[PDB]
Amino acid sequence: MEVTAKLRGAAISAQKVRLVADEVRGKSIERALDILTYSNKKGAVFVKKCLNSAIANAEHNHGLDIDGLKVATIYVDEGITLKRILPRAKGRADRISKRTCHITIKVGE
Amino acid sequence: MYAVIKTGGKQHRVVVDELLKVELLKAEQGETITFNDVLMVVDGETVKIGQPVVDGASVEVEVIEHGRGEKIRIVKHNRRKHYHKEQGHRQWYTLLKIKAINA
Amino acid sequence: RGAMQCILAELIRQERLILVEELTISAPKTKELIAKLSELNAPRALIITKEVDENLYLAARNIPHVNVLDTSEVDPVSLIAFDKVIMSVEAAKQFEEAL
Amino acid sequence: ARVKRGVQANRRHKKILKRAKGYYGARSRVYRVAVQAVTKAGQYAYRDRRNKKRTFRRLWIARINAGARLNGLSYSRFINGMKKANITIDRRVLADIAMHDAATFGALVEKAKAEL
Amino acid sequence: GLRLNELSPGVGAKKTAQRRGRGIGSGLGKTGGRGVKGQKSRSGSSIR
RNA sequence: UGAAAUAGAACCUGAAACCGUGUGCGUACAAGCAGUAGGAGCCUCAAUUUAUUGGGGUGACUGCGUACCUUUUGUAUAAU
RNA sequence: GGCUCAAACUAGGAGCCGAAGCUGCGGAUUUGAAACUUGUUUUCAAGUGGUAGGGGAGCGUUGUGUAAGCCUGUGAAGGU
Repeated sequence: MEVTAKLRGAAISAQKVRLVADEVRGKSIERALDILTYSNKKGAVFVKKCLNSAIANAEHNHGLDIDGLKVATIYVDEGITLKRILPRAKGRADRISKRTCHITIKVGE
Repeated sequence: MYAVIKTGGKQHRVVVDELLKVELLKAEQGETITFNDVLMVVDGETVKIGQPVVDGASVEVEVIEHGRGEKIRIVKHNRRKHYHKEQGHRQWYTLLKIKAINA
Repeated sequence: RGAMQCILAELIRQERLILVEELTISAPKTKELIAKLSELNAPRALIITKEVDENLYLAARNIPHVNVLDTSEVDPVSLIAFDKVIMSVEAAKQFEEAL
Repeated sequence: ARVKRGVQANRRHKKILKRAKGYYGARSRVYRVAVQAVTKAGQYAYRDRRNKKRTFRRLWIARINAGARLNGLSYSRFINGMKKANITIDRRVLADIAMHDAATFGALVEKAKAEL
Repeated sequence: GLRLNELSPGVGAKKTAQRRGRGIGSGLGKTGGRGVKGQKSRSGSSIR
């Protein structure tokens, strides 16, 4: 039954973290942890960190057997954007979106 | 057993105990209406065709209830000519049940 | 003047006007006015008569829907608004002269 | 006496977006595109309410032609034979009979051919 | 003598004022009866 | 703890644009203002003495169909 | 596409298709004419494409009186 971990406010774009999330969605925790620890993407540290938090929650707060757990569902949401100014040529300015994301992971049998 | 009858300017092929829809008839709840102008009555292998009507053939029907038609939206619009028009229409209808068919 | 005339006529016609010989409250005290209204069967009323005494004013003002006005200073919005009207014969005569 | 337009504007726009349910892209999501699609949809409905009677008469005529040619006669002669026989059966009923009852349509064609 | 809730001015006593440029259905949309772009359709136009 | 914690401090409510996840149907031989009038199949709720109707979701296939506003003699206009 | 005693042309003849035209059925409405007569009722006749524009009849929103009323924590406004 579904134990949740949330990692609101990651300093990374949701569009980048979604590629990591798609590969661990639905897998067992062991396979997902392996993928995340041998992944070459920055989103993977955040996803592994939230998955580990979820596993710890399911093992401590609810007393579940992590041997039979799975990544029941995972999705990434856009967080708050920090708005910055980028100077360009000829005295013109551009806005810069330093995007963040919220990572939600739910594990269950 | 089936028959071809007229009602509301339209023609209907009907069988016994069929629930039919026709244009609003000024006839009270539950009354019996008899039509002797049926165009054809078919009893199976026997076929009778009126010229233009079949003598001695009558069909009895009853009005279960009167209901308004489903709302229909009507939109007229002339592009660039500053003209739009909107209307809603419901068509009155009466249910008819055929108790029996006589040839 | 004609609007006032019609308002008074329709008040009489629908029995919302009540003539009294006099209405003098002995002392400034709401309960006495309430007792008088109890016998007159007019919980809510507008009282208009020759002159307004301080004691009757002090008794009337506190009451939710009871108000007292002099005959000269009378308004149609008040006459229409308040459900019942208490009015003296002398005030009525002066309304006749005014209108 | 200021009037704020928020609530009424919201309900006005929701009506259009509700009528625009099922449309593609901006047409079912954003009002500027949805409102045109709803008006154009009403125009199409208004025109096809005229056109549907023609289409169904077309279909009835095709089926009656097929039945008459199965029974050895063409549509333009079968209808003429109906009219000479004083048979008032409409094309909708004639097509229904041709499609679902072959023998009765054969009898009708026999009457028409006897009248011709 | 009636209630303040049920007084009426009578038929013909009151007429609703025209408001220009409030849509197609009002009969005064897009122009307020001024026609098309001439001197008389401009804001500060008069009949000298 | 609080009545309430998607009232947890970016904190009353919390719309839309916009962006996710899940379920149902459709889609990799077919050309266009993307709808509309029909319409098979499928899925889902209710009845009904039990695949037949009613409500809802999708829409194979067929017909028709060149946005809105403005300005013009005249616009799908490749005029705004 | 394809068509040659034509599916071309000429002169006839008979059928059918064919529009929002006309007719059939149901409903709305403007004006006018008759009568229980300010929609109180039923009818009849002629109408009811529309830009600029003129005339008529209403919807919704904010506020004031009606209102010390009525509704409302047994759930107002707002949102869906």
